[PDB]
Amino acid sequence: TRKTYTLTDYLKNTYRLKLYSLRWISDHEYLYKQENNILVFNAEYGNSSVFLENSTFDEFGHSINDYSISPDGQFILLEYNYVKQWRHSYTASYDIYDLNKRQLITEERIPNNTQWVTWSPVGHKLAYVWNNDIYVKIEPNLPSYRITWTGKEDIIYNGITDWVYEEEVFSAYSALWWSPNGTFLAYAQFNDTEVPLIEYSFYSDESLQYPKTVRVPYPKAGAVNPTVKFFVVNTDSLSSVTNATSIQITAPASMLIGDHYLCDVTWATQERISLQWLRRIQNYSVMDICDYDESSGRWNCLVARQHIEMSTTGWVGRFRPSEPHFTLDGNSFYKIISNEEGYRHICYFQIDKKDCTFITKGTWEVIGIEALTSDYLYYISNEYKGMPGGRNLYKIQLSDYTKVTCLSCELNPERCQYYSVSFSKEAKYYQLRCSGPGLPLYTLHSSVNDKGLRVLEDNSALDKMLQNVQMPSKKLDFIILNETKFWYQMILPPHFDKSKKYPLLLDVYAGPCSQKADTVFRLNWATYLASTENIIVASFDGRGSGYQGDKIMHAINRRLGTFEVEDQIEAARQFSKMGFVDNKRIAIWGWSYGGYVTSMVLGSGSGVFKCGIAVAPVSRWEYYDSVYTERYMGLPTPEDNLDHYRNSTVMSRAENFKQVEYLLIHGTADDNVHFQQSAQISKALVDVGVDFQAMWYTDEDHGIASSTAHQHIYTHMSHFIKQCFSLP
Amino acid sequence: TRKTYTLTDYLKNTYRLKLYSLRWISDHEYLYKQENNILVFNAEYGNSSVFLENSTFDEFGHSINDYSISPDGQFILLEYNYVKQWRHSYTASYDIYDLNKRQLITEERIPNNTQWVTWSPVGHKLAYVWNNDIYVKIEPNLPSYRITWTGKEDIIYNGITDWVYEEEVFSAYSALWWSPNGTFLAYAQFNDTEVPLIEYSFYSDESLQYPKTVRVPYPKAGAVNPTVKFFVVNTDSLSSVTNATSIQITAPASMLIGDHYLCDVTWATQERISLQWLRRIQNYSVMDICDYDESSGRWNCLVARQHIEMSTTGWVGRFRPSEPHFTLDGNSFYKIISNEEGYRHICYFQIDKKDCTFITKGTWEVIGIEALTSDYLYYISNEYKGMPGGRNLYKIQLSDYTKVTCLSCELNPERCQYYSVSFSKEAKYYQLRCSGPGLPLYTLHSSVNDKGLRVLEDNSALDKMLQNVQMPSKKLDFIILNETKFWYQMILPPHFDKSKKYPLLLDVYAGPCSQKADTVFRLNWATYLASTENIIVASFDGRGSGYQGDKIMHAINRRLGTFEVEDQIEAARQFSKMGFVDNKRIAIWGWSYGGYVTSMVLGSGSGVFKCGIAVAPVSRWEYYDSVYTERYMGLPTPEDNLDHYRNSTVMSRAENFKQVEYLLIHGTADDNVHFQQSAQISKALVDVGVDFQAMWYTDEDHGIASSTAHQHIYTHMSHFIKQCFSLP
Ligand SMILES: *[C@@H]1O[C@H](CO)[C@@H](O[C@@H]2O[C@H](CO)[C@@H](O)[C@H](O)[C@H]2NC(C)=O)[C@H](O)[C@H]1NC(C)=O
Ligand SMILES: *[C@@H]1O[C@H](CO)[C@@H](O[C@@H]2O[C@H](CO)[C@@H](O)[C@H](O)[C@H]2NC(C)=O)[C@H](O)[C@H]1NC(C)=O
Ligand SMILES: *[C@@H]1O[C@H](CO)[C@@H](O[C@@H]2O[C@H](CO)[C@@H](O)[C@H](O)[C@H]2NC(C)=O)[C@H](O)[C@H]1NC(C)=O
Ligand SMILES: *[C@@H]1O[C@H](CO)[C@@H](O[C@@H]2O[C@H](CO)[C@@H](O)[C@H](O)[C@H]2NC(C)=O)[C@H](O)[C@H]1NC(C)=O
Ligand SMILES: *[C@@H]1O[C@H](CO)[C@@H](O[C@@H]2O[C@H](CO)[C@@H](O)[C@H](O)[C@H]2NC(C)=O)[C@H](O)[C@H]1NC(C)=O
Ligand SMILES: *[C@@H]1O[C@H](CO)[C@@H](O[C@@H]2O[C@H](CO)[C@@H](O)[C@H](O)[C@H]2NC(C)=O)[C@H](O)[C@H]1NC(C)=O
Ligand SMILES: *[C@@H]1O[C@H](CO)[C@@H](O[C@@H]2O[C@H](CO)[C@@H](O)[C@H](O)[C@H]2NC(C)=O)[C@H](O)[C@H]1NC(C)=O
Ligand SMILES: *[C@@H]1O[C@H](CO)[C@@H](O[C@H]2O[C@H](CO)[C@@H](O)[C@H](O)[C@H]2NC(C)=O)[C@H](O)[C@H]1NC(C)=O
Ligand SMILES: *[C@@H]1O[C@H](CO)[C@@H](O[C@H]2O[C@H](CO)[C@@H](O)[C@H](O)[C@H]2NC(C)=O)[C@H](O)[C@H]1NC(C)=O
Ligand SMILES: N[C@H]1Cn2c(nc3cnccc32)C[C@@H]1c1cc(F)c(F)cc1F
Ligand SMILES: N[C@H]1Cn2c(nc3cnccc32)C[C@@H]1c1cc(F)c(F)cc1F
Ligand SMILES: *[C@@H]1O[C@H](CO)[C@@H](O)[C@H](O)[C@H]1NC(C)=O
Ligand SMILES: *[C@@H]1O[C@H](CO)[C@@H](O)[C@H](O)[C@H]1NC(C)=O
Ligand SMILES: *[C@@H]1O[C@H](CO)[C@@H](O)[C@H](O)[C@H]1NC(C)=O
Ligand SMILES: *[C@H]1O[C@H](CO)[C@@H](O)[C@H](O)[C@H]1NC(C)=O
Ligand code: NA
Repeated sequence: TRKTYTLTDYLKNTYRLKLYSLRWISDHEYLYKQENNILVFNAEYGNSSVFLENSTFDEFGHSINDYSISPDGQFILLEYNYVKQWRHSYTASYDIYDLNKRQLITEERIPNNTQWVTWSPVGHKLAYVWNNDIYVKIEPNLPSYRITWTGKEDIIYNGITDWVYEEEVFSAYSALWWSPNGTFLAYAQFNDTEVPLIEYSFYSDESLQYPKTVRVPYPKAGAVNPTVKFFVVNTDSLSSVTNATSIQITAPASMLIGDHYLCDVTWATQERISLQWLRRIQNYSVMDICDYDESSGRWNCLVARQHIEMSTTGWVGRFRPSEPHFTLDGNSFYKIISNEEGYRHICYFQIDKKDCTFITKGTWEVIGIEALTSDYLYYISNEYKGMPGGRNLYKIQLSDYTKVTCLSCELNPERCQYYSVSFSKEAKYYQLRCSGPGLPLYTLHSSVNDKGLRVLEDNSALDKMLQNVQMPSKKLDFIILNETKFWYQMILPPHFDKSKKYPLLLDVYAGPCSQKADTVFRLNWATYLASTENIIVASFDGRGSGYQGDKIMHAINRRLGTFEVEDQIEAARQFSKMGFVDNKRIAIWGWSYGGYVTSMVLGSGSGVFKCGIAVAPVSRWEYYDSVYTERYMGLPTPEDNLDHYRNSTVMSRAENFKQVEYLLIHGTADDNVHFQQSAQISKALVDVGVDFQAMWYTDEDHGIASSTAHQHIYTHMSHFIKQCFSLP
Repeated sequence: TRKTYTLTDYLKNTYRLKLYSLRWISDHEYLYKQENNILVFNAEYGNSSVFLENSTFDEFGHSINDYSISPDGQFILLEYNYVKQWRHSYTASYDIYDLNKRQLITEERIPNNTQWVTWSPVGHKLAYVWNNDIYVKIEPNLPSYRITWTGKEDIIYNGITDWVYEEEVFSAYSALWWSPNGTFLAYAQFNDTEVPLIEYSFYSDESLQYPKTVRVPYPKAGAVNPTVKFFVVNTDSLSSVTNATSIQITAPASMLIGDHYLCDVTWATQERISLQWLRRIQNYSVMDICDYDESSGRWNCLVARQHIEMSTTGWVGRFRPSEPHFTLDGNSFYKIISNEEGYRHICYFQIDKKDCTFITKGTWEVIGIEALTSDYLYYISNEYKGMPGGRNLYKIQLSDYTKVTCLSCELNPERCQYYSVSFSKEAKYYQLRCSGPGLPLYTLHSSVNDKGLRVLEDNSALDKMLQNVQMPSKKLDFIILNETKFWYQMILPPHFDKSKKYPLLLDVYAGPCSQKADTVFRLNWATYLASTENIIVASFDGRGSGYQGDKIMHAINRRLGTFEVEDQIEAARQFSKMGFVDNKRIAIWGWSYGGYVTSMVLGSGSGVFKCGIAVAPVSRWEYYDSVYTERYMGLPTPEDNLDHYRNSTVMSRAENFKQVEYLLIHGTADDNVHFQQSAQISKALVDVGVDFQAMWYTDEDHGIASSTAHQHIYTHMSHFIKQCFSLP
């Protein structure tokens, strides 16, 4: 009798997915790490050489966290002393190694505690941020040029984002953008002077006698937001003038009338940059397209080139307005936008014409534009088989939009329904990454004839291992509610018997534009629960969920904590109707937005769920950050949406928790969903005399991701679910 | 069949103990609040009159928290807008009502947010502290004289204590001391300039968008302490034109050489004050006796009148050097000190002689000196029947120390073995308060022939109610360890059957000088556990416990977390061998110091305990306050006691928790034992992969005493214990 997939299997990673992470360094070569060597591969033929021997930095004296080769291949940037900050931010030390001289550079070193560093896109210039100011090095061994003097910790951020811009706008710490050949350096400056601070304790190692108070500028909903300015400096002038001028590009008048955000920066040509701005009320966005004026040294944005993007039903974009993809001449661009039927499709714009032309259409959506050549646009969508949870690569002929080829659909239709892609520098080659429903499969292809060159990684090692394991299966299907298809997945125990009644765990996220029903292969907690504990683990994408049109996505506009919550309850009712679910043993759990929905469900009075677990939940929208929250909720003012902000809190449902078993879990150093949010849930439950289970994680953040804390939380939750389901 | 004492009975106070809280106002009369009316009683005859009608303040407009009648009976101070601070500190608003003219004083009112107020001991002067400064009013309707001008929040404290002096030295917020007839006002001034601050979050009501950070000057072990100065002001020579002159009395040279504390202030006569100072290494204390010089207006403390009190085996005093009790002329005094056998007895001192004479002796201790006349000294001791956990009132004939009379031992030997006492102004009368083993009993007596005048309150109402309840019993007894007796108590289930096996919960405190085995009648959580759940609740007084001599008490000197922890394990081991204890079901619990011991016991690897609960535990001594911790531990420096500080932590025992069920509980707003302490425990257990149960209480402090949190904690703990013991 084959073993099952156990909790220790999951926690110890005994069954490991192999990846194939390559780095394109040109149109036909990529870098690959094998046995701590860096190998260079020829894409066409598959032959390789040692780029950098594993032993090169044995006497470096530091463990190297990561590396970055300069575009011209002359230098390598070595990252060490890595210290994580938020989701994307960190600080580190850096050395530069001269590849031709086979020597480490010892003069004019990048300082310690550097916040961000990037090569220019061509050559070997560097820009870096240190103590919140921008510096540029033209040559790796030569003195830096200081670009800004206003940097001030927690106050003025030059070339890097503050907390909210990092998390909600740019999904990145970096706020600088080199022009295509590296002449210009564009950057944003954030001013957080009047932004309130979140403060929480950090306990550190037990040696620390007094806890530290962490203080972060963080605008909660309706609070004072950071302000932003945008600048461009000519780096080619740096060695000729004592103090090169950063030229400001100001937001349009339609943005300056009130609070606003900078939400996109994309260079079009060597002398043309596009910027998108978003009103604090996030249903109106403006793109400016700005040209360098050689005679004046200024940047001018013609109103004839300004593009408006607005929504009447919701916010703009999935999580932000989409990025433009410019044709080589910079005179036109492609952008994903919601069409008249509410489906996101590719629109083609001339820079000085306001009406665009849709080049794709249908009741499905484009997920991303991946590459653009003179003859073809390459994009990912969920068109194939009308499955919103599948992903395939397509190629559209620019001279003939009727000519659309699916590049991945039929490669291995049984094994592979969810692709992402990695193109070489001028799209001569592409790596396809299949992530399910079978084992991930990595392959290489030539763009010239769309032929498969070779399999890079097929996970045959893991396949072999898993043959000895009673693995669960996955069902992906839909139910019809109010004449609309809503998709669900079930992780089903091995030897699933439809004539039996199984306990069911509803695994919930359900945030706006979320997707929890898909074709991705996962080895996770659900695998164990199904394989070992014979629990069905289900997920459902109801109103508010993504990739299915605006009618579904915008259904929760200004009304978080309503339809997406009800639809999870209704999903559980529907799963009972299916006949293989023990109605006495239905649980629900979720993390983050999923913790909020879980708590709302457990507090609803539905009687459907026996028990549930919320991990790091939102409990009240006024506690969460402005950019994310206001996107869906508008402002917490009597004139806008305060009534709904107050009506959608977990705390107001406290009395209903008498009907359920609840486990509430939060990390004490969560900078994102503050521990405050669960502190207020627990206090409300205490106040109405409701017993529940609790667990804090000392010094853990929103990920609760440290090795020991990760193992501890899943161990704790497993005991809780098993007790609830009367499982020995 | 009759009901049991249930968890709801404990939580809703179904069975209430009656008290008789009186306030002596003279040698012959006392005040007693009855039906919200203040009555005055004649002690000799027990007749009364209405002193102040309940309805006098019907239109007052505020809920009155408390009252204080001036010593001359002419005024009543009305306390309202009460806002708690720490254990003893609070602020309030005050009004004064003139009892003769039947009117509120509206002129020159005491300000809002007053920190401390006190009548002079004679007449009706007032001293109050507001915004950290001292003010005096000679008449309730006249303007105040500002005494000090240096008061500064969290920095300079005039006439009030800082956090550590409040909690650890004076057990009071007040640092003001009127002379016996009100001529002089003595006060201390604390300076916390370089004391580090503990910082923690306070979440407040749900409406508060950003948590507040509370910051309290709090010296952890080894940290910079507050400094202190002492002053005396003449309140009879205050002027409206000139600022008051305060006369400083400086500490002796033997204190000024390093860190020290002011630990006692006791007026001897109208012109003589005593102070005791304590070294930061709390085994050396010095009393100065200081006399007013009418010609210089200075206070001189003759060196011939200095009294040194030191310890070679531990610290000085039970929790601080004891208070002196001066004779009428103030030329001599009585003080409890540890004799050559290490038992605390009354010593008689002449103000200018070095040697004192012990007037009591034996293998038992004096608990307190209660009254002094020219003929008798009245004291409480545990001499009777050699029971260290019993308390009785004695008088000793000052002309013949062989003549000692027990005044309470034989009044009701079965019901009453634990007394406290309240004497009238010149000891003409005394109220005895019996608190166990039977129901509390309040009686009034006259000193001249020790007549038992009358019964004030016999709790006969409660007795009648309890007849219909299956109440537990209490066994008080001893075990021998190493030729020494150590006392324990057991709360035994109703109808206790010594041929049955009961589960046993060990209820622990075990701090230095603690006593958990006594003759006191209590209605508490243990009553419920025994009465309803049939659990034996045991407590044991081992090494380090009080009231049994320094051999026992000082056994843990410089070594907290050693013998007192081992002795609890040994007691349980012994209990576990008794015929009526189920050795498979032994649990341990404690709060505060008891939570530390519980945690150290559970991390000991003993195997004796199935489960335990730690509430607000200390986890590492370097996290607790200086005055308490260093008293027992010295300084956490390599040259002193750092090594023992480092190996007496809960965290180092984390691995040993693998074979026990542990519930760890802590209030997030604990200003005393910081949440930090439990935060470091949880992290240690996570780090070794030990599962446990946790509960935080949002915004609760060391008491976890709000009505809702108190009910919630005891409900949660009851579930945990019942689960542990397999109880339905
Ligand atoms: C992969 O092999 C190719 C072709 O064999 C290498 O490219 C050149 O090969 C020819 C002879 O076949 C010679 O001119 C040189 O030896 C090679 N020049 C280069 C580019 O170094 C190529 O080197 C191989 N690629 C890798 C990354 O190992
Ligand atoms: C960041 O924004 C703040 C405003 O919040 C600017 O601070 C003000 O500067 C002016 C001078 O121009 C002063 O008169 C005000 O007193 C300041 N106000 C506040 C609230 O501090 C600040 O100059 C901005 N910094 C940068 C570099 O843009
Ligand atoms: C380089 O030029 C910038 C921009 O003119 C200078 O920044 C100004 O510095 C002065 C005085 O130090 C301030 O009053 C201005 O508010 C600053 N403006 C900006 C945009 O930051 C900078 O000081 C110059 N650096 C050098 C070396 O001269
Ligand atoms: C990168 O692009 C920039 C901007 O177009 C080039 O700089 C210009 O070069 C032209 C010559 O063709 C001159 O007319 C201008 O004076 C330059 N403009 C600026 C703003 O400096 C630059 O030469 C390009 N770099 C490379 C390596 O090709
Ligand atoms: C204590 O506080 C109250 C309220 O602030 C004071 O009451 C006065 O009367 C009303 C509200 O009851 C306010 O408008 C006034 O500002 C208050 N003060 C004045 C000027 O009379 C009260 O005075 C305060 N008590 C003292 C002694 O300061
Ligand atoms: C309380 O005691 C003080 C101090 O002994 C008394 O003040 C003294 O009174 C006598 C007059 O009888 C004067 O000769 C002294 O000069 C006073 N001394 C000081 C220090 O002021 C005071 O009279 C007593 N008051 C009461 C209420 O009995
Ligand atoms: C008060 O206690 C201290 C600490 O126990 C005693 O001072 C010395 O402490 C150091 C280590 O901290 C040791 O090296 C010495 O052995 C201690 N002194 C002795 C006993 O010689 C100090 O002696 C105590 N004071 C009194 C009055 O007994
Ligand atoms: C208790 O009883 C005595 C009488 O036995 C009360 O009477 C004394 O005081 C009264 C007013 O203060 C006078 O009216 C009496 O004349 C006086 N009697 C004597 C001679 O002592 C006394 O007040 C009573 N006490 C109380 C508090 O009511
Ligand atoms: C309270 O104590 C502080 C010392 O902690 C006193 O300040 C002194 O120490 C300062 C450094 O903090 C020195 O700069 C000064 O010499 C000294 N005094 C001054 C001017 O601050 C402080 O005076 C004390 N306050 C009172 C009222 O006694
Ligand atoms: N802060 C948000 C940022 N975010 C999220 N999805 C994204 C997709 N793309 C960009 C930013 C994105 C959820 C994420 C997020 C949402 C929450 F509601 C929450 F409680 C905690 C979170 F981390
Ligand atoms: N801070 C201490 C003050 N204290 C204690 N007993 C006393 C007796 N007399 C004066 C102060 C006294 C225990 C008390 C105390 C001791 C502790 F170890 C603890 F963790 C928490 C506490 F509150
Ligand atoms: C980084 O820090 C270390 C330790 O302080 C130091 O030796 C080294 O010189 C630093 N590097 C730079 C570039 O300053
Ligand atoms: C943006 O949203 C607000 C609130 O729903 C609305 O009043 C306004 O008309 C919207 N603007 C656009 C461009 O639709
Ligand atoms: C009293 O002292 C304070 C503080 O030093 C001062 O401001 C005030 O003017 C003084 N008053 C008189 C009457 O001297
Ligand atoms: C260098 O990498 C590893 C040591 O980290 C070693 O196993 C490997 O054999 C080396 N590379 C080569 C030349 O294969
Ligand atoms: Na009597």
